[PDB]
Amino acid sequence: HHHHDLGTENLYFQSMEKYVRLQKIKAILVKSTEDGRQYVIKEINISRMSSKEREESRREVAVLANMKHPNIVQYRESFEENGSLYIVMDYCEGGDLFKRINAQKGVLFQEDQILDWFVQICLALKHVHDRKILHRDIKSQNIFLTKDGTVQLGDFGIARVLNSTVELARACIGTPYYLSPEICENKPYNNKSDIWALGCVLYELCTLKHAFEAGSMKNLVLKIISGSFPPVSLHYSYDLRSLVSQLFKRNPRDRPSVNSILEKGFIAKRIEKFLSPQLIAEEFCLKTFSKFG
Ligand SMILES: [Cl-]
Ligand SMILES: [Cl-]
Ligand SMILES: [Cl-]
Ligand SMILES: [Cl-]
Repeated sequence: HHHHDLGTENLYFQSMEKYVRLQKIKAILVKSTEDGRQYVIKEINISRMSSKEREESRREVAVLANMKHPNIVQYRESFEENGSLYIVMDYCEGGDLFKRINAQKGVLFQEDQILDWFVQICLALKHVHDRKILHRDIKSQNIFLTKDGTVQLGDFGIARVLNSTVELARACIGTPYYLSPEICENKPYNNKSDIWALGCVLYELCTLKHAFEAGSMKNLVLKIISGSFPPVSLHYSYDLRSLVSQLFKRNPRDRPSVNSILEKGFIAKRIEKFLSPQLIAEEFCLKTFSKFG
């Protein structure tokens, strides 16, 4: 300490467990030196964050760390060292829904299979949205299958608030296919922007393709705003086709809430396959949250 700051590196840990890097997949597949079990670690740089970016990152990790649901990838722990934050998540051995969709090689899924997966995604999102939390990454690449076939929404991507410009930017660089009309017009990100993205995923499960595609980023934006997409096979029920259309309403407030999706009979009847009576009572009836504290 003789300057023109030593001791300002963040050190945080909760356990002695050590992880060996296996492969990049800012995500790394690792193996525990304790018992060889595999996990995914997401590395986030912290040293070059402003004071505000750090307080928000902290608040996001705390939310990640407290999320527990059978259809959300289980957080294990986090640690900080060497100017980075590392978040340790369970590894879903079945891989992501994006690969599962391509594995079909054009063979449409059975409607029962679609809806059994979809209900699980909805249960996950209900849990997140009930707490007034957004999820910036409802995408097939971020929904996974466990070894026993359970669908899990990736925990990474939950957010306490989102900037419409930043999300638009992230999309022009990463994946643009889940952009909602409002984000395309630089209007505020909201819970129904998540519902749009959920719709894109359902559409992918119904058709094996993205709903909105175009030869340029600027024209993809215009096609999303127009709300015009190739219809789902009429082989699927009117209930399912009807839902798809509701999820792609242009005005966010015209899209159904996730509660509203789950109360639809053809979906409601499946919930008991995935939640116990106690969790159903807690999730749907008893535990209430509000934008008032
Ligand atoms: Cl199938
Ligand atoms: Cl995750
Ligand atoms: Cl609206
Ligand atoms: Cl909602």
